[PDB]
Amino acid sequence: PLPAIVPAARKATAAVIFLHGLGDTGHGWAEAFAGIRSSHIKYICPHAPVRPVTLNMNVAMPSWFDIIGLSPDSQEDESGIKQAAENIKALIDQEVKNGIPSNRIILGGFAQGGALSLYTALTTQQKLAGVTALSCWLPLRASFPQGPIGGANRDISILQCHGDCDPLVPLMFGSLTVEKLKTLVNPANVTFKTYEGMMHSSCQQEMMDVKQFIDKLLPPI
Ligand SMILES: CCCCCCCCCCCCCCCC(=O)O
Repeated sequence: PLPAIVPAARKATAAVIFLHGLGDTGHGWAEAFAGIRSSHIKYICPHAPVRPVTLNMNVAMPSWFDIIGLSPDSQEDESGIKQAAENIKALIDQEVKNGIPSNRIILGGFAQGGALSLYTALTTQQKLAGVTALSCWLPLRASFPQGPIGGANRDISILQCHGDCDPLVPLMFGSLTVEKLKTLVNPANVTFKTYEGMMHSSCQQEMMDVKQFIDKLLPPI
C-alpha cells in the first residue's frame, strides 16, 4: 500500500526515506521519526512486499529481498537486491518530480532495509544528502569496484549505527561494513556509532544521534 509518512508541517524542502527491517512495516519507524521530526522534512517509510523467505522455508513475510542465510558467506539474492534498489530509485525520483531535489533527500534503513539503502545510495546516479544505516550490512560486498565508487555520491555522508549485543546482525558486520564504506566513499564523512547493551533494535540515544545527523545535513530554507 501507500508508504507510511510523517508529513512536513510546512512545505517539504527535504525528505527522509527510511526502509524497515525484515518482517516489519513502515508504521513503527514512521512513528519513531515523528518523535524527531523537523517541520520542513517529509519522512517516508515504504512497506516491503510480502514474499517467501528461503531461510524460513518460504513462509511469506514482508521482505525487501530474499534471505538465504545469515553467514557472511551465504549466497545473496543478487537479482532481488538489485530490483528492490531500483524500486527505491523510483521512489526517490518521484519525490523529485514532486518538488524535493534528491540532494535534499536522506536515504536510510534498519537491518535488511539498511542494507538496501546502503546498496541503493552507492549505486545510484541521483545525488543524495546522506545515509543513515542502522544495524545493517553492505549487500553484495564483492560486486563493488576495488577503489572509490566515484560518480554522484562519492562524498556522501553516512551515519551508521549498531548495537554491540546484536545476535542477529553481529556488531562486527556493521564495523566491517564501515571499513568497506571508507574505501568506497570519502571516509571523512563516514561515522560509525555503537550503543552498548543494545541488541537488534533501536534506542532513544540512537534516535537522537540520528536526528542530529539529519538536522545538520538537511537544515531549513
Ligand atoms: C560486510 C560483511 C558482513 C556482512 C556480510 C553478509 C551478511 C548477510 C546476513 C545478514 C542477514 C540479516 C537478516 C535481516 C534481519 C532484519 O532485517 O531485521
